[PDB]
Amino acid sequence: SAAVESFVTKQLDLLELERDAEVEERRSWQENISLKELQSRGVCLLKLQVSSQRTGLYGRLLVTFEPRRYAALPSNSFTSGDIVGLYDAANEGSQLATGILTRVTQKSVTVAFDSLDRENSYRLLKLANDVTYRRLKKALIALKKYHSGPASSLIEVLFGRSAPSPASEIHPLTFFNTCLDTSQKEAVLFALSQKELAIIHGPPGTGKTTTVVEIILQAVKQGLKVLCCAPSNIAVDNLVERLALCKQRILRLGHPARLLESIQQHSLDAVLARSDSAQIVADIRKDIDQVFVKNKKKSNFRNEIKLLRKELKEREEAAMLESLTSANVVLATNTGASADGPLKLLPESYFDVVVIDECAQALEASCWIPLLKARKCILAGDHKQLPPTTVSHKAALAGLSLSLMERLAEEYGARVVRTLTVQYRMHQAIMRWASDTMYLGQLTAHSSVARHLLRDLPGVAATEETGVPLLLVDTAGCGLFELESKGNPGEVRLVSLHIQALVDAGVPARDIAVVSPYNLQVDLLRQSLVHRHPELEIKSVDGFQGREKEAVILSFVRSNRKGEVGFLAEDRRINVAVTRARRHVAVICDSRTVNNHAFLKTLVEYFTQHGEVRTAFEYLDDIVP
Repeated sequence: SAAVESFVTKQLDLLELERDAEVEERRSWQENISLKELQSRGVCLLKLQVSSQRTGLYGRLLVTFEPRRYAALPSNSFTSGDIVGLYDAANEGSQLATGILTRVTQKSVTVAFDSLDRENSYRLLKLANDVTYRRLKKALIALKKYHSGPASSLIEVLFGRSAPSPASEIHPLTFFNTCLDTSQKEAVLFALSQKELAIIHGPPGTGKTTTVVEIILQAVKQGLKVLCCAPSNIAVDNLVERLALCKQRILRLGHPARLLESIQQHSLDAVLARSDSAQIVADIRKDIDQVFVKNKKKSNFRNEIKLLRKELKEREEAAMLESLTSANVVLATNTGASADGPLKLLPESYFDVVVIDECAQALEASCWIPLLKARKCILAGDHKQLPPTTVSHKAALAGLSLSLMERLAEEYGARVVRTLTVQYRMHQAIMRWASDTMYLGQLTAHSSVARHLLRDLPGVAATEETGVPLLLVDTAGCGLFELESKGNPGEVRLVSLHIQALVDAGVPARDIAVVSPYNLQVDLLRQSLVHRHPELEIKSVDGFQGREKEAVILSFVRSNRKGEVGFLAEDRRINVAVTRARRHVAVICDSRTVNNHAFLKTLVEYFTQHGEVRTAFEYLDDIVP
C-alpha cells in the first residue's frame, strides 16, 4: 500500500507530462503544417464522402467514409481504436465531432460517434487519444485503492513486498503443438506451474507467440478462464488467428486491425450478430430508422430514442454477458480490457489467468488494466527490443520507458523468467552477433535457417552480394556527411546501388526491406527508390517491429565532424534493426562516427570479423577524399 501509493503518484505525473506533451506535439503539426501533406504523412484523411451511417453497437452511430466518387485511400497510420476529429470542407474549419475508428480498410474508414450529408466534403484528423489517458489514469487510481481480493498476492510479488511463491508440482503435459523445441516445452511447463507471476522471454525468431498459444491451450484444458491481452491490435489479432486455427472458444473485444476473415469472425459484434439476436438490429434500425424521420422540424423525438436507447442497452448487455460468459479466452488490447468496457459485465473473480503478450512493448500503466482481473499473470515478449514509445522523452527517462516485464526480469531473473533459445529466422552469422551482445550467447540456429543465403533463393543468381549473409559498406571517410531528425544523401545513393545489385541478381523487391532509424532518412529513401521498386518496403526501425525479410539493408545516417551519434546509441533499436533479416543484412554507415559509441563500434567490429566489408570509394566515382 506504500510502494503502491508512490509508484502510482509517480505514474499519474508521468502521464500528464505525456498527455500535455502529446497534445502540444499535435498542436504544432496542426499549426505549421498543411492539410495536404499531413495526409501525406498518413495522419489526416481528405476529402472524404459518407458511404453509410447506421447506429451500431451501443447507441453509437457508425459512419463509414470513402474517397469521393473517383478508389482507394491514401496510405495512412489510422488504426482501429484511434481517436479521430471530423471536419467539413465547406464548413468554417470548425470541429464537427470526435470519434473512434472501428475498421480501417485500404479504401474505407469507419468511425463510431456520440447533420451528415452523402455529398461531401469531409476531413478526418488524428487526435490525441483522451480515452486511453482517461483509462490509464483510472486503472492507476483503482490499483492504489485496491482492497482484499484475488489480485492481492500478485501485487505483493509484483511490488517486491513479497516473493514468488513455490511453483506447484508439474503434472506431465500433452502438447497440442507437436513440433515444439525443448526450449519451448520447458517455458510452457514452467509457466503453468507458477501460481503468481511468469515471464517467458522470446528473442528474435524463437517462436514466442507459438509458445504463448500452447500455454493458453493448456490453461483452457485445465478448465481455466483466460483474459489475454497485448498493447497492440496487431499483437491481439495474431493471437486471435492462432487460437482460431486451434478451434478454441474465444472472444475478441474488437475491433481488429488485420482484415483476415478468420479474425473478423471472433470480434464481439460478429459474435452477437451471430444470433440469437436479429432483434437488436431491429432496435438499431428502429432508431436509425427514425433519425431518418428526424428531419421534419423536432424534439419529443428525443424521448423516443431515449427509449430505444435504453432498450438496446439492456438487450445488448445481456447477449454480451452471454458471449463473454461462454468463451474460454477473452482477447483485448490492454486498454480494451478496461473496467468500463464489456468486462464490467462479468463477475469479478471470473478470470484465473491474465496473459500479456508483447509486454516489453507496453507501458506498465496499461498492464494494470487487465492485470488485476486475475490472481495470476503471464508476461511474454522481449525487453531487449523496443520499449513502449513516448512523446515526452523526459518522461520516458523518468521511468515511462520501463515496462513491467523488463523491470521484473532484471529484478527476478530466472526465479520467474524462461527464455527461448532456438531461433528460426537468421543465418548463424547474423544470429551470433545478437546472441552474444544481447542474449548472453544463448541463441542457437535451427538447422533450417542457419546456412541459408540469398543465392539459395529460387531465381536468385550467385553473386558477391547474394552469397554472403553480412555486408558493411563504410562511409569513413568519404565526406558523406549527414544534413545540417537526420538524413544523409550519400547513404541514400549507396543503398540504391546495393538494392539494384540484389534486384538485378534476381532477388524480388518484396523480399527486401530498406530500414533506417531516422524518419527523414526513410523519407529521403522513399523519394529516390519507390518508382524504381514499388514492392520494396522502406521503413524506420520502429515501423518494422515484429517484421522479417529475406534481406534487409540498413542506413545509419550519422556521419559528422563532432563524432556524434544520438538515439543511434539506443542498442535495442539496432538490435531490432539487425534482427529483421533472414539471409542477408547490409549496413551502410560511417565507421569514423559510429565507432564513437561502444555498442555500434562492436557491431562494425563484428562485420569486419565476419562477412564482407566495402568502402564507399568502390561504389561512387565522384567521391573526393
